[PDB]
Amino acid sequence: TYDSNWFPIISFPNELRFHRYDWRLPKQFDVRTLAFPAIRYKEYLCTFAWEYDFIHQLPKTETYNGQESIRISTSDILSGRYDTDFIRNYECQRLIVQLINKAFELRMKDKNVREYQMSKTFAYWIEKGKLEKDKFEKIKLVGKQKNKYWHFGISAAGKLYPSPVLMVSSHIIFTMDGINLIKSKSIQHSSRRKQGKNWWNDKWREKLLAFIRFLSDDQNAIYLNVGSEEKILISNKPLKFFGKMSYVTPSEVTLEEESVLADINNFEEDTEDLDELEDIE
Amino acid sequence: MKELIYIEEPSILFAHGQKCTDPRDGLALFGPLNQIYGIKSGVVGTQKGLQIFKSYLDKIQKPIYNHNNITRPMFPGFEAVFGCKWESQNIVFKEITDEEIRRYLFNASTHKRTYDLVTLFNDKIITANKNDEERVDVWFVIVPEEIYKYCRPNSVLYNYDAQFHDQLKARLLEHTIPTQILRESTLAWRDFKNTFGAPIRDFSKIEGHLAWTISTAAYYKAGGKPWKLGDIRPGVCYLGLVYKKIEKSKNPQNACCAAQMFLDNGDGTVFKGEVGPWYNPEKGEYHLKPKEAKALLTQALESYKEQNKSYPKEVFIHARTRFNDEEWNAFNEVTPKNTNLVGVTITKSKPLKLYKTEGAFPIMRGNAYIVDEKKAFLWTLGFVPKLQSTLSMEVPNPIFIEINKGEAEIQQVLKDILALTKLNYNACIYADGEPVTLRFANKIGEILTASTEIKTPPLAFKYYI
Amino acid sequence: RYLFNASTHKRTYDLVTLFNDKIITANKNDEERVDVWFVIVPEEIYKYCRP
DNA sequence: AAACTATACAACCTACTACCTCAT
RNA sequence: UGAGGUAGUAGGUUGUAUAGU
Repeated sequence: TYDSNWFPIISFPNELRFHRYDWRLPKQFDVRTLAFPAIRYKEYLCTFAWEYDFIHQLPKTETYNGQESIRISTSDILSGRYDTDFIRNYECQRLIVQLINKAFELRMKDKNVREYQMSKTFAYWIEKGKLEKDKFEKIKLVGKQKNKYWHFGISAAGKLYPSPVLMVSSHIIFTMDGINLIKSKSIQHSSRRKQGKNWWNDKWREKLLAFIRFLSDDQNAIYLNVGSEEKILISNKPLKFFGKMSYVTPSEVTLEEESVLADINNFEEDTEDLDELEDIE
Repeated sequence: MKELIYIEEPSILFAHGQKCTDPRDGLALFGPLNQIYGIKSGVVGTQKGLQIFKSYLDKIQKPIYNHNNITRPMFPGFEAVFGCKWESQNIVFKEITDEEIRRYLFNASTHKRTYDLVTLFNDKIITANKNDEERVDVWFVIVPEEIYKYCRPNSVLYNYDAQFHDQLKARLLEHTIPTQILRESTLAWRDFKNTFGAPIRDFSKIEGHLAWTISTAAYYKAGGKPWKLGDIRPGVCYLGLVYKKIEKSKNPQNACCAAQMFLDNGDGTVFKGEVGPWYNPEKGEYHLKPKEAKALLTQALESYKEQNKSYPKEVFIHARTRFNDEEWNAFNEVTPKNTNLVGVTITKSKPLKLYKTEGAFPIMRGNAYIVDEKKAFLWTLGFVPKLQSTLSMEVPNPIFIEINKGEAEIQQVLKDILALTKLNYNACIYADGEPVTLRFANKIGEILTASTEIKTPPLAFKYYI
Repeated sequence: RYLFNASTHKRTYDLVTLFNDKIITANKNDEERVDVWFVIVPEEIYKYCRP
């Protein structure tokens, strides 16, 4: 049996609500500042919640009426049945995955966990002291090696065309004291390559599962407060498959041989590694 | 809830008309299909390079073993595994003086340092091949530690690439001279010492594997085919298209697409693409103008006609990005009506890590995943029972195939890809992540897009890796 | 096809170029190294296409 | 010869393709 | 040989400086 890194949609919310504020939306207003995910699709605001929850920062929304706020059934969106000249199906799926990405980001930023900047995404980690006894589901998640503190991480980005699922890309973040991150990204990459041989796939799965269970709030899902009334449930259980044929498990010696093969990849290639070792001291 | 259909490992044909999965073990068992009678090695370097190359080849004359040879199999000796002889005698050497090296090195500009070194090496190879009454089939230049560490572009104390061997091969294309590049750190790990003491290229436990790789590369560059493929249906051509990006300064470089063609033999009948200033990188989706499309298709068709004396009943096209429809409309206008066009896009960046629920080893290589009838996930990476270890680190990642247009069985393209991904020649390994026509794609694009002076290169493959 | 040409000089040119680019194509694609190429010219070509 | 209110490319707002790096 | 790091484009948003009837 194998379990993947995917996390499907338990129950997709019914209503996709478009808010045609038109002249009620300031031009200089930043769309990212909203507590709910939204986009300025033409003169509409493609949202997931009601119209009257943005009155805290937008003092013009209260003049907007309900019946111009159109709704779209997401069953036809996921099935491809949705056929309207306003939005076609595929870019609707694209805006949907954009919305759920932003919603997950804001929900998990609301739980007060730290953040590290990647190139085209973001990876996240639990700071020291927040998790008691440094254990979660009998799995180590954030530890200490040599003198640098390593923090396990994830990176999520959805895609729905085979099924409404969400992937997670496992990362690991490093720091020297558990307070501030490493100044140089190359040192982080070096520590990642150093710690790669320290553990192996089973520990990767354990850390990933511990992270998923830690970011969850309920038992068999996570709670995405996409709207004030409507939430999104993510199957925290990873998607599991199986193969008809497989191998026979060997002893632990071949794990050491895999670490040896990591050292073979160390020997076979090298590219300006000498400066970062000689000039670091 | 959904199954992972497995594809059997295609066996490579060996000597005496027999087949085995692992190339190293079976090659030690049977040997090459067509033996050569031996080749002369021309080493170009210093006296230190001479003695270290002679010592290394004398070391690989005798049989040597790895730490555990289920994973990295035995090296019984070059004569004991290939048949063709190799000795320290009758080896031609060309003097590389320090005076030229020092006079070139004292210049501050690293790019012109690379320029003058490649000019010196090419000129010495030319004056070794144009007047010497002897004959050399394979050349083995040696680069010391200081040259490699000082020729780095960003080492701090325009028509050519900064790296060495790419433009050495590119300027050596026209004279049809095969050669191999060997770092000093590669074959001299015994005396290559860092600050700590350990060898940087720590080839100590796998000197058998190093001998395997070097000997297989030499036998490939000699002229004798190491292995072929087992099952090939008549009338199929694997055209793995390259789209390596070219950055030749400020001129419009655009697209420099190339291809490797597999019709009935393991070697790729590679035809060079155009310098090709079309399709402005604003539309950098790497499509094909129709006229170059029919040019490439006709090149492949007449290559098949000249090497098989028939018409190809099916065409395979491999790439990394997706395909349009106008290029296939231009394609089908020149194809015979009995042909079939298949365009398969291969990606790696898709995140999908099938973790193991319980056990001590991850998902094996070859367990494919089917999504639709046109696209699928194939695991060419991971565990294999023959080698009894994984080829990856942590958790492997699969490749995602996708038939863009054209109707085909997904199992057929899956088996074709799995058969294609087991012909890595420069590295003697059981299997790699990417297929061979894509693994060699970066190399062939780098070579063919390093010197603009090449117009019609040699279409044999031995002058590239 | 090349026989019935009027002047034998262009016949010599086209035949020589055909042999030349045949050899170039042969050694630029075939992986098997060929140290010496043996051009077996027919006797009637040497006889009837004299200068 | 000039009224209303659109065009003509065309810069730029979140994310999807490739080249160079670091290290086992 | 696989996971992080920078430039910036797949394809639709709305700011520049004109011109269709």
